[PDB]
Amino acid sequence: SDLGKKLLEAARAGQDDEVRILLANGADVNTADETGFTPLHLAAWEGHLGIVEVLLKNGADVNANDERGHTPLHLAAYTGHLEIVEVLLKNGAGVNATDVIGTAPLHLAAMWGHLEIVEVLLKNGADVFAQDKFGKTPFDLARDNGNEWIAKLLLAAALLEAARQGQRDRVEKLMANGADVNTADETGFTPLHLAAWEGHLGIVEVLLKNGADVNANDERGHTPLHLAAYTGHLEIVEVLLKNGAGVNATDVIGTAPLHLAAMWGHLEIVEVLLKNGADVFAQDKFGKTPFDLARDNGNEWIAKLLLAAALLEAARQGQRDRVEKLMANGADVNTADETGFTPLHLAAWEGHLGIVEVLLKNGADVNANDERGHTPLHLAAYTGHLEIVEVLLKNGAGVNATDVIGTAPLHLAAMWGHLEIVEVLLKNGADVNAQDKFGKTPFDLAIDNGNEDIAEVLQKAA
Repeated sequence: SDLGKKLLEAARAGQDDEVRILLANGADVNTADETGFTPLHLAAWEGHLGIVEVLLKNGADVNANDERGHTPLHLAAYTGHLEIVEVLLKNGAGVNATDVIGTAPLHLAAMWGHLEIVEVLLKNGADVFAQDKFGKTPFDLARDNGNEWIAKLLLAAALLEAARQGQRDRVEKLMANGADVNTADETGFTPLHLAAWEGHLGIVEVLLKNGADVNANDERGHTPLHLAAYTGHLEIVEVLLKNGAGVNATDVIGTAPLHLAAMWGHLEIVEVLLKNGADVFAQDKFGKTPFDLARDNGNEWIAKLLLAAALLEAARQGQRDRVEKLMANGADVNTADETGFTPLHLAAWEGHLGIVEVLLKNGADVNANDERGHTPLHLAAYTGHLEIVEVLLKNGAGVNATDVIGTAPLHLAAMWGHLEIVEVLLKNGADVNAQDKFGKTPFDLAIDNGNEDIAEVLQKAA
């Protein structure tokens, strides 16, 4: 067609008026020459933006193919016409269309070093892994042609996507070629963020061996450990912790990994976070603790566990207010750690008289035994806390309780030179003749430790 021929050349020559006159005269907007080039092809190749937009407004096929599989987007990517690339994509151009050789627009922008075009193509979903007929990726071409900044950009985008998808072999080869293991997307997520979010234990391990920053923050302050505590990946939480992950990292909302674990019902992850130093008392902007979030979400099994851990620590530490506030929240007064120590055990050992009274006032077991038979009175007699010894005895403490070795409170008081406690125990019915499993009486122990005055008292009482 002569009209079509006139239109093709009018578009190739940048004659904006001629194009409009010819379209008004019925010229086929999608005419093709001997090799399949349409007016939109030629306008994109020659960089005539106005015509590109006119042809599209008149029904030009944005993805028209020449005989070799080139689209208008291929040609704009080749010639470096950023604005035409942007307009073509707006109108539905195939960002990943491949020619007969498997070449995509991203290959061409990387091959010829069009940085801004590479960035726009990636933003529009360009496939960084696309290989042409010869197995070349856009990165390979960038490197082959010495476009080193674009090559690193392609490595970064690839590593972020490979990490998210769990493609170990890809991740390894990307870092072998110099991929930045600590790159980030627009949100601030690093490859480690994405592997932990998606639950790829193998990738997390490989990333960390290659120097991944375990405490990378995103825009909102989220750490990889935050994400693993959110998603519930126990082993990943463990691996992150072993590699220096911060147990109490905080985000803009004030939430720590323990907040996330407790909110999303990850009991095992709460236990691991506690065992690794998680702060049960931390608070977020809304003014809530990990315990508060667990109770609201119906996880009493987690709420109680947080109360248990907090009570033992606060009882040991001597923090009376926390104890009283934890009792008001329903903390188990008789909870025990792995050794069997209750809050009362730990308050007596440390000499925290006030706390002893509170715990007893709230139903604490005055004769609770640890795994070895030590009662709270045993520990008070050991450390020499006269007031605590008297409070315990007043509350029904067993003055002659024997541990697994047959040791009684009087043995310990005599062995460690607490005369005033000896007299108190004797006054409360302590058995001066009790022998431990080695045949030792309190008298005998006082002698072995050079406590003359106590030995004299114990002898007369016999």
